[PDB]
This record gives sequence, structure tokens and C-alpha cells, in this order.
Amino acid sequence: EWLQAEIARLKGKSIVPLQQVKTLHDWLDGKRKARKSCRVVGESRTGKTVACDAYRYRHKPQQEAGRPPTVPVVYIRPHQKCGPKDLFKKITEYLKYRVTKGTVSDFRDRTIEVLKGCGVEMLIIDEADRLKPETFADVRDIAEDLGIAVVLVGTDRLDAVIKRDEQVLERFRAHLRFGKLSGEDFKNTVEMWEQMVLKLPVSSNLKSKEMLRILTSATEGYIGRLDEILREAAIRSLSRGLKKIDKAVLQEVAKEY
Amino acid sequence: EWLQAEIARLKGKSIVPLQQVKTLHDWLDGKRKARKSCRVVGESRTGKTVACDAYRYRHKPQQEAGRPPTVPVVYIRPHQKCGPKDLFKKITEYLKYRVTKGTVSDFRDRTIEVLKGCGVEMLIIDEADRLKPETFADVRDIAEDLGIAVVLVGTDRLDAVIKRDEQVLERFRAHLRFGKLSGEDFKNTVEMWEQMVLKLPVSSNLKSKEMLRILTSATEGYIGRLDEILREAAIRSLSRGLKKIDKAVLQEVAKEY
Amino acid sequence: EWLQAEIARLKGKSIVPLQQVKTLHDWLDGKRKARKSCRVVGESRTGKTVACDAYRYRHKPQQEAGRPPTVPVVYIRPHQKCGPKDLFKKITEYLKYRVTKGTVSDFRDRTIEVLKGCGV
Amino acid sequence: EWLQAEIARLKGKSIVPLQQVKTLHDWLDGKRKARKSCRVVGESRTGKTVACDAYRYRHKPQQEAGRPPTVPVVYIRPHQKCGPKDLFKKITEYLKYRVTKGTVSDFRDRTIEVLKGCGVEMLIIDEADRLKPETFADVRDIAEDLGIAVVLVGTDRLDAVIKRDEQVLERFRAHLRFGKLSGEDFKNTVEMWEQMVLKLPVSSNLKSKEMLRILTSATEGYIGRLDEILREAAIRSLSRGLKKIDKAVLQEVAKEY
DNA sequence: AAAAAAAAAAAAAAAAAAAAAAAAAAA
DNA sequence: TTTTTTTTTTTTTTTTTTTTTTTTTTT
Ligand SMILES: Nc1ncnc2c1ncn2[C@@H]1O[C@H](COP(=O)(O)OP(=O)(O)O)[C@@H](O)[C@H]1O
Ligand SMILES: Nc1ncnc2c1ncn2[C@@H]1O[C@H](COP(=O)(O)OP(=O)(O)O)[C@@H](O)[C@H]1O
Ligand SMILES: Nc1ncnc2c1ncn2[C@@H]1O[C@H](COP(=O)(O)OP(=O)(O)O)[C@@H](O)[C@H]1O
Ligand SMILES: Nc1ncnc2c1ncn2[C@@H]1O[C@H](COP(=O)(O)OP(=O)(O)O)[C@@H](O)[C@H]1O
Repeated sequence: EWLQAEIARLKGKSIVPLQQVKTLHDWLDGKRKARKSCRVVGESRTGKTVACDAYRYRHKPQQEAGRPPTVPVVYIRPHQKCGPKDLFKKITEYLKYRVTKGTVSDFRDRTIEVLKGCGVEMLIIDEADRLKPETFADVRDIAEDLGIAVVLVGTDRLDAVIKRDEQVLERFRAHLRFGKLSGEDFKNTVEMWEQMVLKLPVSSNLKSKEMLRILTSATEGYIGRLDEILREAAIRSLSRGLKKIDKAVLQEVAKEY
Repeated sequence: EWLQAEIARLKGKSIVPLQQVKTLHDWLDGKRKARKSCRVVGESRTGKTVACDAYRYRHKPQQEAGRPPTVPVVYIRPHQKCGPKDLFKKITEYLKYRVTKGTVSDFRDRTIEVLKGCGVEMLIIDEADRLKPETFADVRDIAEDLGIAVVLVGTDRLDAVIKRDEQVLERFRAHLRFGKLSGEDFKNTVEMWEQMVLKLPVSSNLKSKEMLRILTSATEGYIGRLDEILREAAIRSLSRGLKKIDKAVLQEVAKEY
Repeated sequence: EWLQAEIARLKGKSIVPLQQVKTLHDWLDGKRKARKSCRVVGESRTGKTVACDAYRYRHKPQQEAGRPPTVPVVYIRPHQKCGPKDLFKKITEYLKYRVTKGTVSDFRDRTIEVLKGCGV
Repeated sequence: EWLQAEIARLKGKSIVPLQQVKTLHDWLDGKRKARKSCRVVGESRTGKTVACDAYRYRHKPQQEAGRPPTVPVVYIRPHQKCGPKDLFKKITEYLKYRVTKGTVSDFRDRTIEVLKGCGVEMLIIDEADRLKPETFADVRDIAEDLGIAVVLVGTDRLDAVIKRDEQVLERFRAHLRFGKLSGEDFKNTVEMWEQMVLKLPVSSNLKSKEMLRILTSATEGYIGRLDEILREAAIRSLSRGLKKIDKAVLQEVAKEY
């Protein structure tokens, strides 16, 4: 069944180029060449993790000689209430280096060693709100001991937590802020996203004022909502024998959430 | 590329002789001759750590005999929540010795042994606030047992840390303060920074009011912010093919950082 | 005094180039390029230790780049009845790395990692 | 340099199919289907290690199912004086499962769990002659509690340890010899060797009376001994400029080793 | 009414001894 | 062989701080 193949294909995830993504990539590349630490602030379901992650694929570490890998960008997602030891362990795990059983001071020394051996000019920390207040001192300690840029990606809680300590705030003053979709930006994004993700036999008439209206009402500018809504509508539309997404199907999916 | 060589020179660190650095150096020489302990208190981005390093560099340990080399000055920066054993390890790692597996009492003894063997006319400890209270007791123990002076570099909170212990208040009464740059001092230094650090082929006249307002407003009298801004502005200007920093280039960095 | 200077010089150390040393050095370069193990056999007070020590200085480590140093030749002198743990300690300390505490297996893993990092 | 490229090729490692290797592979497949433990005894420098490794390469991990890797064959190389903890830990790490730090009882249970989750039809221990006698009992316990066939790859030292326990000798009765080459087998192997490893613009005529006599005197039926000889003679000849191995060069190489 | 001072409950991090068993060694 | 002798290897009791939550008080 061809429909089965399309269902399986849609149930996946794909990357669709966007302007804000390119802006973030260029800004972060500038910071990486300057070795200047910074932070990034945005709302949930805006796709900032996808931008931080898509950037790292381009700069994947490649080593041809017998010497160990030289990695320029390392990327870790801390768990809830991640402490100092837990964070160091993740840095070591990402570099495919054997964790040494021992104490926290041993973890600190080992982390400095593995980071000194490789490049690791830029470190992208996601979900920085979850980071425990005790650990930020270690983060900036690393940023000062070695010339490595540190990027703290978080929401408004990141702002709130950072502004409580003077040194951390001084270290991470420069920043980039994400926005939401609206107007022509939103319409162009919907058109581009459907052309990039949907290969349905017939057009969905997305440009129509009414479809844009209901998608705006259900989306509110959050790409993390538009992607899910349109993918579910597509799977359901194809499942009922409709090659294209239809107005009633859109209304149904929007009503469920 | 020649521009890349100039940029690499701008990225590298250097030290400019300044009024505050010389003041601290003369004070420290007096204290070590008196063998008296004291404190150094200042704000962030004031360059007091750099001044300590510049002091250490002048007193090079020269051995003119077969007997072990003698170190007159020791410098340590403890890690977060440094305990007694960690500090003793730092002392014995700074000096060219090793410590075998053993107890805290053994570490105390080995540290005292190498401290007696070495000269250690003065001991400088950065970031005093991080030290644990028991570690403070041990620092005082060393200062009282051996003819060695102890300098506790600290921020505004150093007084608060030492207010919970009457004994350190009794022995560390003398103190020196670091301040900020304002008025004529800031302007004089700025001219010196343009001529002594930057590789700018053509002078940009930073002391002029048009370019003074920007530097002064963003910097707020902190040395670190100023040097950061100037190095970055020079790098950006040379990358653009300029032999002199333009007004727009100087203004962009301030807002970005 | 002239005499004291000459006497102090005489009581020091010096090296006389010999055909034995050059022979050893050519042979060792061959073995190093071929990555083959071998033996050096000789009586005491013949200075074979000095010849090997001199071989070491010809190929010095390069740390011009920011990366860890890549010393191609390591030279150690085990003490009497040296156990395996202590041999690993010698290797790790020579290359200027911290020796993690633990069992002989931990030292073994640490030493292999360091030996892969450097040229050796 | 083209010559250096050919030399780099000659300094590499290749694999050549021999009847000895195919015999071992068929025998091992039989034992794995039968789920019966056994052992292989063969002299040093025979290449049995390489034959077992090639066998492992024949059956790659089967991730075709959605949840676990389902690797049917594992292969571990114990270190000298391998204890039970190190053995269990190597087995665990080979299956990409984290080590649950604890006591040897925890390692035992964890290893059993990961061996049950994966297929693990057969387990191969390379150079088992340095496996501690305490741990052979653990190996037998694994072979009994789980439907796993265990193959021991060791030489003459295996049996002098196995015969120290009545229980272990019953498990590994099926034995296969793995010895040297001689006569027509040796001559055929040499010609195959001269064709596969010495892609050479000029035949060295190794399949001849005197060349075979030299190689036999130096080789004594050991392929491992022969490897260095032939590869190194080819490299030396090509470095000097000779397109093939002259008899004098071969004799010189043999004298060196 | 609505901010400011007060008893349980979880959770994380670190040496310092002691015993036993095995393996190698020396006359 | 008898004993020594060490050498690992593996298996075991005390000390301290930090949140959160909640209930009474006062103002
Ligand atoms: N550039 C993009 N291309 C395609 N889908 C995207 C993109 N950015 C976000 N998405 C969708 O949004 C989700 C990712 O958003 P998320 O990483 O949760 O945002 P954040 O982590 O910044 O809160 C994914 O499920 C994906 O489908
Ligand atoms: N005398 C100096 N010469 C050059 N640069 C200086 C000097 N003093 C401070 N700086 C700048 O300030 C930074 C050092 O500040 P820092 O080490 O944080 O001192 P502190 O710990 O006292 O704040 C350096 O990056 C350096 O560029
Ligand atoms: N090539 C040499 N030139 C000068 N003196 C030498 C040379 N080789 C050895 N010696 C002398 O011999 C001593 C070193 O010999 P040593 O290294 O003990 O030999 P081995 O260790 O092989 O017994 C030194 O004290 C040195 O004076
Ligand atoms: N079938 C083969 N193909 C290629 N090389 C082989 C083969 N058999 C043996 N060799 C050579 O012999 C060596 C393998 O010997 P090894 O695995 O050490 O035997 P063991 O460890 O059983 O003594 C390798 O260096 C390899 O070059």
C-alpha cells in the first residue's frame, strides 16, 4: 500500500530552512570565531533546539590522522536539577571518552583534560533553565580557564536565574532573542513548510484567507504547533481518501487541541 | 594572510603597566618583607588577578646551587568549595613535588614539609570567598606556624566571609582596595591602550568626546570591558580593510556586547 | 682561579662520539620506522645507557600547535623488581599526565589512553 | 610519491582465505547451531586470532528489529590476570550497555541480563590462556545458566589450567588443533601470498626451489613469521628501486629477523 | 487581610580500617 | 617442602549541608 509508505514518511521529522535559523547560525559563528561566551533566549515551541542542533551537523568533528578527534562544537542537554558532577559526566560522555570512576575533583580535572585535547571551541548547552544554581560557577570557571565559548540557550527563566549572580550576568551579557511568526512571515512559512514537507498529490489551498485564519488561530506563531497540526491533518486526510488537506479536516484537528 | 596575523596579535593577551598594578606590587613587597598577612578586596573586571600574576612574574625563582630550588612566592586559585585536602594538594602541585595516597593529617604534614623546605616568603590565594571555613582555619594555621605571609585576594564579600571568625579579623586587619577608572585616569589609560596594545596602523583618537562617550558609557569604568571592546573593534575594523576604527564600527561593538 | 674552573669542569660529564653510538642510532631509526621491537645486549660500564639517552635527544617532541604534545620516543628507567602498576606509573608520569588512583586495570586503561594520545 | 603509496599499502594488513580458516569457520557454525561449548588449541603465530575475527565479521549485529541490537556473536580479549569483574565488564561494554558500578554480584546479574536480552548464540574468548582460573568457573556458570556456547581460543597453556578442575574439563571436551604449514600446503600458501600481498610489476618467483628453501628455513611453518619477512623484503627492494625480490635481498632480510 | 519568622523529610557527597584470600618468593 | 613475605584484591562505619513544605503566629 502506497498510503502506508506515505503515513510512515509523514510520521518522521524533517528540517525546513528558515531565516531566523540562518540568523542564529551566522551570529553563533561570529561568536565562535571571537571565542566570546553568550546566551540565547526564546519561547517554547519556537524550534531553538532544532537550530542549535542543525548548526552542529555542519561542523561535525572529522579526524583523518592517528591523533584523537578534534571537535569544534560540543552539545549537551542536562537533566532536571543537573548538578556539577552530572554535567561533567555528560561532557565526557559526548566525546566518547571512558568516564573515570571517582570524585568530583577527579571529574573536573578529567573534563579539563578531554576539553584541552580536542578543539571544542564552542559548547552549546540546551535547557539551561534546568541547570542547578551551583553549577553556573563551574560553567564560567571553564569559560575563563580555557578560551572556549559557552552558549546558554533558555527561556525567560534563564534570564531570571542569571540575573541573580553578578559574575554570570557579566560573562553572558551579549545575547540573541527569538521571535514568533506573524503576517507575511507566517504565511510564507506555511507555504514553504508545506512545499518542503508535504508531497500530497494535490495542493492544499493554504493561501486562502480562511485556512490562514484558522491556522493562525490554532498556531499563535509557534512553529512547534504548526508542524504537528499540519502533519496530523495530512495523515488523517490521506487516511480518509483525501489527497489534499481539507478545510473540515483542519477544523477537526484544531478542535481536538 | 597578513590581516589574520594582525588579528591573532589582537586576540592574544598582554599586560600594560598601570598605576594600580604598581601600587599593589609596592604594597606586597613591603608586606612580604614584614612577613605580615593581609587582604586585597575589589570588584569584578578590575584586573586584580592580572596584577597578582604580574607580581609573581617579577620574582623568578633562581637556583645558584645544587640544593633544591627555592620558591619565594606561591600563587593558588582554589576551586568551588575548596576543602582542606584540596588546598594542600594545590600547594604541593604548585611546587614540584608529589603526594602519595594518604590521610588529611598526612597531607598537612607533607605540605608543611615542602613549605619548610621551600622559601615561600609570601603566599597569595585568589578567590578567598569560595574557601570552606575549615580551610580558612587551616590557612591561619599555616600563617601562624611558619614564617610565611598570606594574602587573601577577594571581592566585596571578603569582609563578610571573615566576619564570622574573630581570629582572622585579628590577623588580617590590614587591607588594600582596588577601585574603578574615572575622569582623567580613564582617558589617559585609553590613549595608552590605543598606542600600547592595539596594532591599529593609523590612530583613531579614542580620547575625543565623540569616541569617549561610547567607551565610557558601555564600559562603566571596568578595565576588562574596555580592553575587550577595543580589541574586538580593532579586529572588526582590520577585517573590513580599515587602517583606522570608524565611529560606526566602534558603536556596533558596544551594543552587541 | 683558573685551576678551580678547569677542575670543576673535569668533575662533570661529557660525551665522546663513537662508532658504537652511531651504529645504534641508525639501527634504532630503522626499527622505529618499521615499528618493530628488539633487544640491546651488552656488558656494564660500556655506556649503552648513554647511547640510548643520546638517541632520545635527536628526536624532540613538538608542541608548536595548540594540541597535546606528540613526543615520538619515550625513555624510562624502572627500579629494582618494578611491578606492572609502577611501570604504568612511570609511563604516565613521563608524559606529564595525572595518575588516577585504583587497581592495575585502571592504570592499564589510563596508560593505553595516554599512549594513544601521544605519538609514542 | 607513488612509491610511498605502494609502501603504505605493503605496510598494511590484509586477509587471505585458506582452507584452515574455512575449516574453523564451518566447525564454529556447527558448534553455534548445536549450542555446545568447546575449545580451540593452536600454536603461536598461526593466525587463529585473525580467523576468529573474520568469523565474527561474517555475522554482523542484526538491528533489523526495532528495540535491541540482537547481536548473536560476541568476541572479547581479556587482559593478563583477568579477574571476574573485568570479564563481566568487557562483556557488558561490548554490547553498548553502561556499567552499573557496584560489587561483582551486581556485575554478574547485569551481565546475565544483557546476555539474555541480546541473542548471544556464541561467546568467543581470545587468548584465554591468561584468564584466571577463578573466572573459568564463572564462564562455565554462564554457559550452564544461559543457552550459550563458549569457545576458548588458547594454546598449550589452556589445558594446563583446565585440567586443574574436574568440572571444567567435561564442558570443553571437543577440541580442534590449529598448527603450522608444511610441504605442498606451504608452497601453495606462499604463491597465494606472493600474488595477493605483492601486487608487483615484476614477479619475484617465490614459487621456486631456492626462494622456498630460504623462506622455509626462516619461517618454520609459521605464517606470522612469514608476514614480516615477505612484506619487508618487498618494501626494501622497492625503496632501493628493485621491482622484485632478488635472492640476496631475501637472505639479508631473513638474517635480520 | 498579607508579608515575614519557625519543625519534619529527602537526597547527595567522602574517607579510613580491617580482614581474607591468593600468588610469588627464598633456603 | 616449609615457611615467609609481600601484594593485591575485595569487602566494610561516621559527618554535614541543602532545599522544600507546612503550621502558627505577629503585623
Ligand atoms: N526548522 C524546523 N524545521 C522543521 N520542523 C521544525 C523546525 N523547528 C521546529 N520544528 C518542529 O518543532 C519541534 C521542535 O521544537 P523544539 O525543539 O521543542 O523547540 P524548543 O526546544 O526551542 O522549545 C519539532 O517537533 C519540529 O517538528
Ligand atoms: N594591566 C592590564 N593589562 C592588560 N589587560 C588587562 C589589565 N588588567 C586587566 N586587563 C584585562 O582584564 C581581564 C582580566 O580581568 P580578571 O582576570 O577577571 O581580573 P579580576 O579577577 O580581578 O576581575 C583580562 O582579560 C585583560 O584583558
Ligand atoms: N660515550 C661516552 N662518552 C664519555 N663518557 C662515557 C660514554 N659512555 C659512558 N661514559 C661514562 O660511563 C658512565 C656511564 O656508563 P653507564 O651508562 O653506567 O653504562 P651501562 O649503564 O651500560 O653500564 C658515565 O659516568 C660516563 O662518564
Ligand atoms: N589469513 C591471514 N590473512 C592475512 N594475514 C594473516 C593470516 N593469518 C595470519 N596472518 C598474519 O599473522 C598475524 C596474526 O597472528 P596472530 O593473530 O598473532 O596469531 P596468534 O595470536 O594465534 O599467535 C598477522 O600479523 C597477520 O599478518
